[PDB]
Amino acid sequence: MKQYLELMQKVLDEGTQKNDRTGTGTLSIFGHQMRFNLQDGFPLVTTKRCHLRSIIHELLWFLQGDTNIAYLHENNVTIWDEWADENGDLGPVYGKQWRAWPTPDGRHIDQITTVLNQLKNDPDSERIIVSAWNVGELDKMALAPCHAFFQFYVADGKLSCQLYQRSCDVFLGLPFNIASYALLVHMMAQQCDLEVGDFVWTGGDTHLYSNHMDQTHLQLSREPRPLPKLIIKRKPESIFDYRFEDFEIEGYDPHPGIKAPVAI
Amino acid sequence: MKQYLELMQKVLDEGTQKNDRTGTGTLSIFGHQMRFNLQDGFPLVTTKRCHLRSIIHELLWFLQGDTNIAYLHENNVTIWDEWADENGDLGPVYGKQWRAWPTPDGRHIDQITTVLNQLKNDPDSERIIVSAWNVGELDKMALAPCHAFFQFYVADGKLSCQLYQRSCDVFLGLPFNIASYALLVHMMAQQCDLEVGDFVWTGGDTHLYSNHMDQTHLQLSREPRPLPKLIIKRKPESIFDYRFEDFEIEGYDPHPGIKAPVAI
Repeated sequence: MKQYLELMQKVLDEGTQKNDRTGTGTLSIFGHQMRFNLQDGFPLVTTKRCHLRSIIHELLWFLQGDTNIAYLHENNVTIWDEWADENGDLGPVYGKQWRAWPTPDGRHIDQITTVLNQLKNDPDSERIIVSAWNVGELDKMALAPCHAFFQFYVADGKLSCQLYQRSCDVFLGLPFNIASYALLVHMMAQQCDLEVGDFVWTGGDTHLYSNHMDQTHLQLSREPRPLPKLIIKRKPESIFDYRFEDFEIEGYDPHPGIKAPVAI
Repeated sequence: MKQYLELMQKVLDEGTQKNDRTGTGTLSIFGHQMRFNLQDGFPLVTTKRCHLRSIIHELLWFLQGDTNIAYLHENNVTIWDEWADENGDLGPVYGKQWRAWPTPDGRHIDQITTVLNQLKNDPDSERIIVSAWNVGELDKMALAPCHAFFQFYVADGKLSCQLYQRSCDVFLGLPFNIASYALLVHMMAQQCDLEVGDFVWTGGDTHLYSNHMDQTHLQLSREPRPLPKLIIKRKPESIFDYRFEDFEIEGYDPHPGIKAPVAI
């Protein structure tokens, strides 16, 4: 996608040499923002092939407030395995905060529903926010939220959304995060009878790994293909009743996939 | 400041007509980002006169974890009065979360100190974050955090910081928020023996009030003056030992102030 390749280039161009926690070197820039008009098309990167499958399951999984990888395993989705404990437990990660942020006073707050209420009964609110940064549980999480914070905005029957992503691997993860949230907004909107607006992506520490250079050049040499079109084949009674099959992407003709090993 | 006037213009140019909670109309855009190189100079808007005084006290006040306006009153600072209850109580706002975010398990987390530790013993971290968005206490706050979330970043002995501001009044508040955080980073940095990097400002719902149009045009017609220079006249033993007098701004020659009444 144009915006993506631009980021790629910029980090190549301005990234400074930081080392990641593993010791693997990065090329990082701090602070970036990019907008995607959802009506323009579904932002799935085409300059390299990407697989929605595991993206969809994960989203559905977050929405259930599940933190164990059982559901993912049932569908043979293993992106969380690397982190899970002996029982498939990840700790109070995403799903948990989204749906049951715990209060000191004994409550479990469901921010997803809160948000839905706001969108329906107060679209003009400046606080339609969902946060996964629960300071008290950080220590129990397998990993701290990367996309830790998001806000919705309504204007002219168009729902928009800004995500704050504190840490980013431009090559491996970005693409996936973009599609994931864009998917969320489509569902959200369907459920509120609003048309999709923009998806704004904001990053903190945005980087490329030193061992992803060729693949970067390689990808940087390709030309973006037209964006595909997401189709929701059905309208559930709630945001929690979506099924893997309600989604279907049409018009996606990406260039070949590109593998990027990682260190350990 | 150049970046500021640009924002101003843009909202004039692209803001769509949203109504605020009071019913006062706004011109709003969603999602904006702007960077200020702190070495370039202290970002206090010059195209209109601004008073640091109350900005400094407030910052010092947040750092103490105080939520009552007594300290502010001692110094005749009344920007919080509009919100305070019969006793000067604001609820678990900013100061409280920064210094004593409460856990469900009975702890009070001091994110300011946590952050300082990270900056000193792990500058490469991608999670040097402070959040004031405590979902559980939102309901007890006089108002929900506007600048709800910030992240620090270290690279080449330069500390940088990104603030996520969910809601913004470009005219009245922005200027003040910019100086406030920039001040924070200077102190933070002094305390860590780092040089100041950038201050990145990210907004969600960014707006101008309909009754601030003339003043906007008025301000938009001025030409930015050179940025002043902040001077910290001393180095305390801690981030909590700063005094109102340690600060001094030099070289500030702003154009005349501009008043902007507000509705109720």
